[PDB]
This record gives sequence, structure tokens and C-alpha cells, in this order.
Amino acid sequence: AKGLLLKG
Amino acid sequence: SMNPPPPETSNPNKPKRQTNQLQYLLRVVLKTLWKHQFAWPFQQPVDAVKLNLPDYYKIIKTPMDMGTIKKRLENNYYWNAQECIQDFNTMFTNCYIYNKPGDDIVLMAEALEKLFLQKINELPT
Ligand SMILES: [Cl-]
Ligand SMILES: [Cl-]
Ligand SMILES: [Cl-]
Ligand code: NA
Ligand code: NA
Ligand code: NA
Ligand code: NA
Ligand code: NA
Repeated sequence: AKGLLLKG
Repeated sequence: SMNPPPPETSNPNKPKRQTNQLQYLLRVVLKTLWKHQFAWPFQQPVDAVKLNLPDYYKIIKTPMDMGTIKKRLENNYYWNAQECIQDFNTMFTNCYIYNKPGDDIVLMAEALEKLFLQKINELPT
């Protein structure tokens, strides 16, 4: 995982 | 910490050409894959700086993304469709290698890859 959910 | 230079999308020493199969791949990217609901994480290189992923480019030494592929097709960078298909396989494999099973990003890649392979199985000529 890359923390993409944290982007927004 | 830093991002690498992104993959090249033009090269004055690499021969270029247009083929009907390469045109078909561009049509698939523009009409189907680019606007897919799961496309957005693949539309540009992984920004390890913004995402604070110091390990990404230690693990992924052949990065690839659909933004790069799209620009390569639009610039006629490829000689044949196989080069382009290999770039797609690299993009999907990188995602599976860096991430882990059960990650939502892996599910997104798998769904995009399933659709891409359906379109490959319909390639012309
Ligand atoms: Cl993620
Ligand atoms: Cl950087
Ligand atoms: Cl070709
Ligand atoms: Na989001
Ligand atoms: Na040509
Ligand atoms: Na052709
Ligand atoms: Na990392
Ligand atoms: Na080839």
C-alpha cells in the first residue's frame, strides 16, 4: 500500500 | 527520498513507426482504460516524494505508468505493439511487487489488467 487514501 | 527522472516518452535515436495495432492500443487507452474508475493511480509516475515512499524506487527499478504509455503512443515512441504491451505488463507487475495481496490498489490493478487483457485478445491483424 502507498497511502493513497490519505491523499484526499 | 527524491523521485527518479520519469521514463522517456521520446528518443531521437530510437526508430519510431505507426502500425494499425499501435493505433488500436491508443484507441483502447483513450476510449476505455484512461477513463476507467480505477485508472487514476496509474495515470502518472508514482510520486514517492508526495506519498513519502522512500522504499518505492529501491524496490521498483523499472517504473511504468499509463501516463507514460499514453504519451509514448501519442509520440509514436514504439516500433511495435509488443513494446507497448510489455510496458503495461511492467506497470501491473510493479504494483503487485511493491504492494501486498489484499491491498485495494492491487484489486484496482487486477481489474484494469483483466480489462486490458480482454482488449489484447481482440487485437486486429
Ligand atoms: Cl494505497
Ligand atoms: Cl524529487
Ligand atoms: Cl505492431
Ligand atoms: Na480517494
Ligand atoms: Na510509420
Ligand atoms: Na500497420
Ligand atoms: Na516506501
Ligand atoms: Na519487441
